[PDB]
Amino acid sequence: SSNVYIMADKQRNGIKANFQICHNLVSLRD
Amino acid sequence: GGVQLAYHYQQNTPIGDGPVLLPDNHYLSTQTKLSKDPNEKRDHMVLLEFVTAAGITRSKGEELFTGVVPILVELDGDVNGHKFSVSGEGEGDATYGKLTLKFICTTGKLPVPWPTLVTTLVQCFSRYPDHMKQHDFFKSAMPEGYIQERTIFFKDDGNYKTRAEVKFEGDTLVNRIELKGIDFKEDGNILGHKLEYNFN
Repeated sequence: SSNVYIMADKQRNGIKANFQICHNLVSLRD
Repeated sequence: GGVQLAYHYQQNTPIGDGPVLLPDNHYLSTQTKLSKDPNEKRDHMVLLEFVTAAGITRSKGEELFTGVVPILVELDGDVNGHKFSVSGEGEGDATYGKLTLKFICTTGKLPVPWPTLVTTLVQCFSRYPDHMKQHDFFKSAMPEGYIQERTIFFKDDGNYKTRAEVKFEGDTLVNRIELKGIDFKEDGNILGHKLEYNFN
């Protein structure tokens, strides 16, 4: 379960968001 | 560490000039389940997603989301010169923060892993709890919609830059996306398709 952190961006009358997605690697490729 | 990190920076701007809700600080909690249609020969992704706003203990647009709303998604992509197009259809039930969608690569083989496109491929379908209604920017910008822009940095690899227009076309919520991807390593985890088909 990811978490998208949202904050107002008053200048653009909108929002800003920042977050980290973690993609799992398959095994046996390294 | 057995994972590929993708850092997302996002900004959203209303298309119309009418009133919108500017939220207090909070977050969306998103769970996603990826699957395949056994009878679908094309390269594709079936997605079931639930999103809930959270983080606070405590406009006319949200009225448009009280029932099941049909969704259309169209993406035009260019990653390291590899052109591709994706179409999606499905529906959203914001009452339960619920998305059900099927996406198809209409140009043949998708040149990147499906999970790397999940975040790009409609946060207006998030479930905002009752005590959090006044923080739902996404629905407040409807029906005129919003522009969603991101840069996604894949650590030790390339980046996606996306611009999307999310708005209503009649009764249908539409996500139109242009994606540009650059500086990817030819045998890295993205272009080398080294990612598990799932999403946590």
